[PDB]
Amino acid sequence: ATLKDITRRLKSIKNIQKITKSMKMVAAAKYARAERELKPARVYGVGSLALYEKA
Amino acid sequence: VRSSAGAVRDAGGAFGKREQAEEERYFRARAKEQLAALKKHHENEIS
Amino acid sequence: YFRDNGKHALIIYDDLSKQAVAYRQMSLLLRRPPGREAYPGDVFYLHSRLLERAAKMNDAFGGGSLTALPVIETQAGDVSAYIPTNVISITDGQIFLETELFYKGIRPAINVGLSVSRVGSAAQTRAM
Repeated sequence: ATLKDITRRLKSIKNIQKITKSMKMVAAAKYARAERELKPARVYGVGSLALYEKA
Repeated sequence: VRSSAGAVRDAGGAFGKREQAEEERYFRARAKEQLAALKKHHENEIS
Repeated sequence: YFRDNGKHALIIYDDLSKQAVAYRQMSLLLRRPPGREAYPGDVFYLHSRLLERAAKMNDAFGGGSLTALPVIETQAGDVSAYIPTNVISITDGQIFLETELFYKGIRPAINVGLSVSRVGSAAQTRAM
């Protein structure tokens, strides 16, 4: 394309990359919290399933 | 060469149209809801 | 001649982007200095003086008319080029044909989003 087409496309992709990096960071934080909260719920749910696999 | 705010919709590529539609559908839905509420308020305030 | 004798005419230049090239060749072989993209300086004039003859005479001058439908050819949709922009700023309306619409099945490819016509309301039958 022409120079302006390339410039606009490059700016758009740079914005997209910035946004995806930020979202990766947010998702990583939420993941850490989710694992932390998943351990106790893991034991709780496994216990609740105990009966059916035992009987 | 840098990047600036509101550039995804300046390029007008696929992401620009995708974003425009993602905005328009949502705000059409909310406009419909608000119009329904406005009609309800109109009827309830006649008396 | 037709528009001056009370009749109506339609003229279709096809293309004007090749008249521009022929004019550039002439001007370069007469040794006149080139301009932008090597086109002479008088490349807007070339077309403006030509498309300004498509008039709509009043009833005192016969009432005849001469419509014009110049055809331009862009390069990969670069409407921003030199001759395309000149002729776009010369003409009244536009009819943008796009290859992405041609292959998507929309034929004629007229891009109704960008196509314009200053007359618009006027020059349209009441039913239409």
